[PDB]
Amino acid sequence: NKNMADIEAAFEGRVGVYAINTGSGKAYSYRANERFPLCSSFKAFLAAAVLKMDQDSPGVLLEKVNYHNRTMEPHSPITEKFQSQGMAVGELAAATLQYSDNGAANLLMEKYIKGPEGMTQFMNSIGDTKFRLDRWELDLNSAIPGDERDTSTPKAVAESLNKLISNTVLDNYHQEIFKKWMIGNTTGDNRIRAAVPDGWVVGDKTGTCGKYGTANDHAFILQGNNAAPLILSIYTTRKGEHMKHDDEVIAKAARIAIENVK
Repeated sequence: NKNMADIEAAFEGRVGVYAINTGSGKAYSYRANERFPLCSSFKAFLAAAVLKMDQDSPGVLLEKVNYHNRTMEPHSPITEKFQSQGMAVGELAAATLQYSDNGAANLLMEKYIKGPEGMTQFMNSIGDTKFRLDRWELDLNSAIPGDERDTSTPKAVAESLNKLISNTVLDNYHQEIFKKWMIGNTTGDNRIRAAVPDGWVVGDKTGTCGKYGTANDHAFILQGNNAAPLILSIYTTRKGEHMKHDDEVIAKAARIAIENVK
């Protein structure tokens, strides 16, 4: 435990890790049941909730969403690009996951998921008793120490991710699309992915609150030959509002987690 304690101390903050090898059951926990801010990491689950709506009602993914006159949230690279002609629901889901698109997240929670409460209800529906989304983008990023709004735990995030890819509420078709989106995420190259051996396929979703040095990443990792996935979930925060987060801390934590469950 010396490695992770030393990393956390030098980070001058809190590091939470949960990892599990879903083939062997070997797990690793470091502050795994403590709460940390979600930041954008909920957007992976939002995309999964949208997939579930489509599984219940085939064709939802292909519905057009029009938002011509909308004031676009900061950091909406995809939804801003396509505002003129709208976007399909599935395109919004891919964009909110793979580019952390804020407009796409709020559009999906305005028109399909029924707000942060609906997002929380989806997570409750898969047995996650820790997840809570309370606010919209970008207010949910305030990351105020001690505030449990818009938080979960590393373990709950890991367990819920595993449920979405192990035949619980998503069928094979919808799991395959979810996995494709995660594998195609564009924002995680310097976090969990930086610790993963060449050839192992990684799907992940990051979060970066921009306050209190708060950042995170969660992922499935496929060692190959259809081995059961490793699940990694890494959350961080710091005491001072203007402290920076540290991608290298998340990558170092990931290396230790992988070593301890592989």
